[PDB]
Formats: sequence, structure tokens, C-alpha cells
Amino acid sequence: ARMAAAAAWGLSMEEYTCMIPRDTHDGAFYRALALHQDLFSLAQQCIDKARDLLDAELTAMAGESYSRAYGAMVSCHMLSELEEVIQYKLVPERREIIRQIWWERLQGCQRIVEDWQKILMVRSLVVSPHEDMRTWLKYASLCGKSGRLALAHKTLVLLLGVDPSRQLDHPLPTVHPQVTYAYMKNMWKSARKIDAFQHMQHFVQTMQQQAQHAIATEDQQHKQELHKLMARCFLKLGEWQ
Amino acid sequence: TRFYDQLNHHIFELERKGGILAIASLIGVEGGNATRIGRFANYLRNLLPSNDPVVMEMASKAIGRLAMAGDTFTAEYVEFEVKRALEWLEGRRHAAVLVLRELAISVPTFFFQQVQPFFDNIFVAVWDPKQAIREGAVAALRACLILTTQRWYRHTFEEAEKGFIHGALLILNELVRISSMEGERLREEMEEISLIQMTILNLLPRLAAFRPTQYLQDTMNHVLSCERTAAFQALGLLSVAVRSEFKVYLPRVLDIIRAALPPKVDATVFTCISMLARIQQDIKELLEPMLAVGLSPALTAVLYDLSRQIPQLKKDIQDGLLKMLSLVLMHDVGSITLALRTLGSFEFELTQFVRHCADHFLNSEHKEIRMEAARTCSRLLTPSVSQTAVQVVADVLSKLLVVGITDPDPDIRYCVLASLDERFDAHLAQAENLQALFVALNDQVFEIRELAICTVGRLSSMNPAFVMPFLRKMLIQILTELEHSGIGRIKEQSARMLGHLVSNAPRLIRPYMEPILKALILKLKDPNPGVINNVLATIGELAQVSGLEMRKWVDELFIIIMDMLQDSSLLAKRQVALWTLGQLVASTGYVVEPYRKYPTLLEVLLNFLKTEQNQGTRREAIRVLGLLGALDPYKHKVNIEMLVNMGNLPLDEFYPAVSMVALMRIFRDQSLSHH
Repeated sequence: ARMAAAAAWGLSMEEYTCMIPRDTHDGAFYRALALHQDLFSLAQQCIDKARDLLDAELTAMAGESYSRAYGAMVSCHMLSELEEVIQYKLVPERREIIRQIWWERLQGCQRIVEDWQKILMVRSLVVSPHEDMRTWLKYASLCGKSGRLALAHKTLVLLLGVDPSRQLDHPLPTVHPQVTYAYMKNMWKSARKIDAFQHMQHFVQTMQQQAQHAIATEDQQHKQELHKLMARCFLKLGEWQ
Repeated sequence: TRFYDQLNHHIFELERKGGILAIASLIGVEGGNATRIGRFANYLRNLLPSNDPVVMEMASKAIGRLAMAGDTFTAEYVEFEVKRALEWLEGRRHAAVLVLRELAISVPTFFFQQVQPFFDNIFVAVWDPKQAIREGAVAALRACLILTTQRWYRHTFEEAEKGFIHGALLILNELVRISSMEGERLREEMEEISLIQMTILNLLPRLAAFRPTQYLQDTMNHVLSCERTAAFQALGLLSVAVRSEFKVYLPRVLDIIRAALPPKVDATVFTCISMLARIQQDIKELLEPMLAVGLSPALTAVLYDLSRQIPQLKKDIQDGLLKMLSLVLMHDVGSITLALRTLGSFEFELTQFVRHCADHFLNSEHKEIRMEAARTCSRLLTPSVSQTAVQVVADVLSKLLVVGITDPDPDIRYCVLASLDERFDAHLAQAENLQALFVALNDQVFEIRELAICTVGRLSSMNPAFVMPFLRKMLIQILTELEHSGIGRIKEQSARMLGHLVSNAPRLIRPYMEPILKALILKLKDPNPGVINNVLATIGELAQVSGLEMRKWVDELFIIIMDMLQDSSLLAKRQVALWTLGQLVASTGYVVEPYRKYPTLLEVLLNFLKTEQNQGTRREAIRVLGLLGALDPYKHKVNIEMLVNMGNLPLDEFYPAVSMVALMRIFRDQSLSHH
């Protein structure tokens, strides 16, 4: 039931995890379920089992010059993330410390969309998509077409709370500027070049208006970043025109 | 090894039980084979023939333990000895019977193919007037049978009944047991909790399953004919194996066993009643003579196993044991330790009793008892709660601690300090114990401090008045003494104190970590695994305590640990370095680029996976490998003649060329010394 369980881990599960062979990394990994049931006294056992069951695979690829071994290193990464979830919940001060480190870890991995999806799958146990926004914006931006020219839209809609493909002609929402900007860039890289241009023009007008309400020693950094964004939008308006 | 090699000779020439029993816990434990096989075997080959059970049973285990080695000498032993003990199964002799039982199984790839020749050899061997062979050697046929289940009985069964009481009986039992894996798994389950008498009894648990019942109806008649007094285990064993109406025979069995129930065949008798619960009313009745036994390790253990087999009668059994054991305890020091051990370990519903025996034990010179009693008294104190019990626990454990300070013998010292169990906190936290521990902490002998600090550390969360400033002093003074006093072997003991002085006293460690790590890392740099292993573990925990606050010292510490790890091929307890690096990086949040700044780390971790055989060490290496973010193979790479000659020249010239190259390759090596 490896594929049935794989489907279950996205957006049943309790039954699917009992039809997976135990003599493999994936069995212990997708019962370490234990981190989804908060069974830490079980998850610790499942993680140690996953480490022992993974084991030989690291030694098997020691003659492909560790090229294919990368996949096992990804499993090793993911296994630490399982422990990270335990520490995340058990020791609150680690939760913010982990945010630094996980991000630093993510930047060192390959840019394969599937590996990022697996990391995000486990990451969702501890961190909302609306907190590590840098990861989801980069995820959408990993490739001009991501892993399929549909995921960038779903991700941006998730971060927006607005679905412009159904809410047709809706104005650009009062959301974090990077999500709107990425959306407009995604519209440009399609047939809808004119719409992207006009939206960029109104986005710039909106930012110019918003800049006038962030003039203080408490929030001038926002205005400064908004100016950087204005510069990016103006260059895009130039090239698009 | 020579010392034990010669002793093995004299031990087998042989009191005798003591020698063979003690050596049995070196045989197969030390792991040596150059002598354990190669000359020891001559002692077994010539000395074993005259050796009664149970001592010979231990020798039998030694036989199997030699076969397990599997080396050249082993192979010579296995064939030489079994081939002689196929014919000697010839009444001189008797050890040959047990050789077959174990040796045949130790190397099954050979013995599997000789099922019937062994039967023929028994057919002849049993003729000896002694009749020892007729019982033992025939029963030993399990050795030539059971291997068939790993890949004859369908006809040998009839041959056993027709061609072979003794013969047919002894062959029949094993031929039935081998019909399934269950025939022996049932016994393996049981052992979690004249020979023909025992075998006729053993037929009933197995003929019931082969052919379900005339066999059972006649088998019990044969039991009664072999006069009637017997260790009637048949119905218990059957009431596990099937329960094939075993009760129908009890009206002619229960009236025979019962007289033997008092401690006064007698080796079991208890086991002939227990298992029939699986007549609970009759076992309940009959516990009285069973619970009247004296303080023997065997009968007490049997009664405990009885309780485990029949939980619903446990209270009646345990109340008996409670009284039985307590009376001896209240009443000497050579037997009280069993009373105390089982009173503390068993599920009983036991305070002043310990104070009394403790006062007796403290004034005895029997060092074996001083060692056993210290930890055993600690076991019994478990249930404790009136103020009297509080004073009893604190007083007894304090007095054992005083022995742990004033007694020159390090083994008694160990036992009495080890006795200060975690379960007795809030009692050991009293001044009566902590003041004695204070004396231990400043004692002239470092072994006392080494043991005593762990207890003091634990107790730091309960009574800082007699812990905390002492731990502060010892951390500073011991870390100083490791260098300033010129300490030799004792330095390792002092190193052990470090970590013991840290793990359980966090209120000291945070503000002191700076002077500790600066000097502790200095000790890491000072030179000895006896020191470094403890320094490494302590630093690891210190990193866990401070987390990211000590990032400024990570480069120094990391480099030192890594260098220690790289030499793990010689310093083979440095799995510790793997753990320490793992916890250090995880705790501090060190930037995940040690594979760029110190690239060897990853090569080392991979070498561990394909060097070390210990699953734990490999698991830790995996944990460290996954601690850092998965590395893009590109960035990884960035951070880092026979055929060749053959086609370029005629063969007439090629031949000398490759000959000369091979010779010069050898000639440039140091191994040339031999060639």
C-alpha cells in the first residue's frame, strides 16, 4: 500500500501504514505516523528503527561513488527532521532556533521540486505554510514551470487567501507584496501579458500610496523595502512596455 | 591464556562443580580460540568419559561452545570427537552421549545426512550391560533427528516400536517431537518461566498431538509401572502441549506426588503440580506443603515461577513466601540475602527487618555476603511511609555508605555505593546520608569519590545544602588536580568524576561553563581514552546545556573532536566522538558547512558505515550524516596495467615487460622483507 499511503500523506492512513513492509526505511519512516499521532514514546522507537533499516543502503552505493547515495542522504536528512519535530514540540526555545537552522539546511540541498515537497510534507507537522513564506515563494520560483505549471498558482493562492482564477477581475489584495509580485510575474510568463502589465502598473500606484503611511522610525524599513520593490516593478514595466 | 589453559586440564581431571561452573563462564565468553579449541579439546577428549550430571551438563555446554567457533581446529574437533562418539555412544564412556546431543547440532550441514547410521550405532551400543547407554545414548537421538526439520520418522516410528521399554520409548519420544517445530517451541515457551520414567512421562505431552488417544491410555500405565513414585511432569507438559484430557489421569497421579512436596525425583515435584493449572482448586489446596520450604534459591525460584504461571493464585503463593522469607530475615547472614532479594523483588504487600539484618551484615567478615547483602538490602528497602521506615532507609543506606568509605576492599565499596538506588531518593537526601557522602567526596581514595558523585549529583535536585557547594568545589578542584597534582592512573578516575559532577547539577554549569570548557577543552588537548572519553561526553552535555551561546568555541572544539574521530581506527571507543559532534552541532546550530571547511568529516562518517560492525555506532554515524542539510553532489565535488601495455607491442617484448613491472611493484614495497 506504498502508493495508497503516499496519497494519504498529502492533501485510511491508519490502515495503509499497516500494509507497508517493515524491512525498509519507508516502513519505519511512515510510521514515524507516530509524529502525526504525537506518540513520541513510539516515534523515538520508529526513528531508531528507520535509522537501522536505512543503514545498508548508505553502504551499498559506496561504489557508485556516492552519486545515487544522495537519495539516502535525503532520507538521512528527513530522519533528522523527524527528531526535529520531537524537539520542536518538546523544547519551545528550540522552535525558533530550528527555524534558523532548517532554513540554512534547505539552502544547501538540490533544487529538485520533489525533494522540497517531501521536506515540506514533514515540515508541515511543526510550521505553517504562512510562517516560512520564503520557502513557499522559492518553491514556486525553483523553476519557471516549477515541477508542473500549476503548483506556483496553488502555492500563491494558499499564501494569498484569494483565488484569482475563480474570483475573476478581483483587484490585487492587501497582502504581502512579494506574493502579489510573484503572481503578476507568473501571469507575464503566459499569454496574459497585457493583464500582467496593467496589474503591475496599478500595483506600483498602490505601493506609492502605501509608502505614505509608513514614515516613522518604527517602520521606515518597510518603506525602504517597498522602494526596492518599486525599482523592480519599474524595470519590469520598462521591459514589458 | 596459559593460566586458564592449564587450569582447564586440572579442572577436568578433578569442588569439581565449583571449578567447572566458574570456568563455564569464561568458556565462550573471553572469545579466545587459539587455545580454547586447540589444546582444551584434548582435555575434553580424554577426561570427560567419567563425569556425572549436572557437572557433565556444563561440560556438554562447553562442547557445543567449542563447535560454535567454526575454525580449522574446531572442524578437526567436531569430526574427530563425534566420529569416536558415534561408536562410544563401550560403557567406559558416558560423555559421548552428550557429545552427540550438542555437537551434532552445532554443525548441521554434515550431521543432517547421517540420520540412520546413528540409529544403527545406537542399536549396537545399547547392548552394554551398564544400561547407561540404553537410556542416555538412545535419548541422544534427538541429535540425529531434529535436523530433518531444517530442510525419516514416517517409517522410523514403526521401526522404533517394532525393532527397538527402553528402545522404543526413547526413540518414540524424539521421533514424535521432531514431527513439528512446535514439539520444541513448546519447551522454549515453558523455559521463560531412571531416564525411562521421565521419557514415558514425556511421551504423553507429544503422542497426544501426533495421533489424537490409545497411546496416552497405555503410556500412563507404563508411567505407573516404572515403583509408582515419579516426577510426574507428563500431565503438566501435556496441559501446555495440548491439554489432551490430561486430567483423566490425575486421580492416579496427584496422590503420588503430594508426599514429596515438602523440601525433604525431588528436584522437580513442584513442577509436576504447577503446570496442571493450564485443577486450580487442587493446586490452591496443595500450596501449603509447597510454601513450607526453607530458604533455598531453587525452591524459592520455583515458587516464583509458579506464581507467574498462575497469577490468580499468586496472592496465596506470595503471602506464603512473604512469611517464609521474612521469618529467616527476622531470625544467618549466609542465607538472609536470599530472603532479602526475593522479599524486595517479588510482588509482596519489611522495614525494621532490614535494619536488624543490616546491623548483623555490617559486622560480618564474609566479603561475599557483604557484597551481596549491600545491594540486596537496597532491593528490599524498595517499598519505603512512617517516620520509622524513613529512619530505617536512611540509616541502613548511610551505614552501607560508611562501609563504602572506610572499607579498603573496592568490590564491597562498589556494591555498597551502587546500593544507593534512585528509588530511595528523598531518603538518601537526608543529612544522615549526605554528610557521609560529603566525607566520601573529600576522601583520600578517588574511587570512592568516583562512585559517590553519581549519587550526590542525582541528589542535587533534592537537598542543595549538602550537595551544591560541594559539587562546585569538586568541579574546580578536580579539574585543577587533573593537571597541577601530577596525577597518574588516578587521573582517569578523576576524569570520570567530570561529567558525573555536571550531568545532574545544571545550576552550577551554565555560569561556570566558560572556565570549565576552557580548562576542560584544555584537558581534551592535554595529552588516554580513560580521560578523553569522559572529557568528550562531558563537553557534549555542556554544549547541550548552552546551545547556540557557545558558537564562538565550536571551531576549536569541533577540530579537536574531529581529529580524535579520525584516529578511531586505534582509539576504538571513539563512537563517543560521533555522538559529541552530533550533539554539539545540533545544540549550537553551527552553520551546516563542516563538509566545506573540514571536508574529511563526511569521508570519516562514510568510512564508519563501512568499517564499524556495531549497529549502535553506525546508527550514530547516520544521525550525524543527516544532521547537516543534504548536500548537492555538485557542491560536494567542488569542495573536494596489463591491458594498457598489451596492444602497443609484440608479445615477444610484452611478456618481459609485464614480468618486470610486477617484480618491481613488489620490489618497492616494505613487504619485500619476506620475499
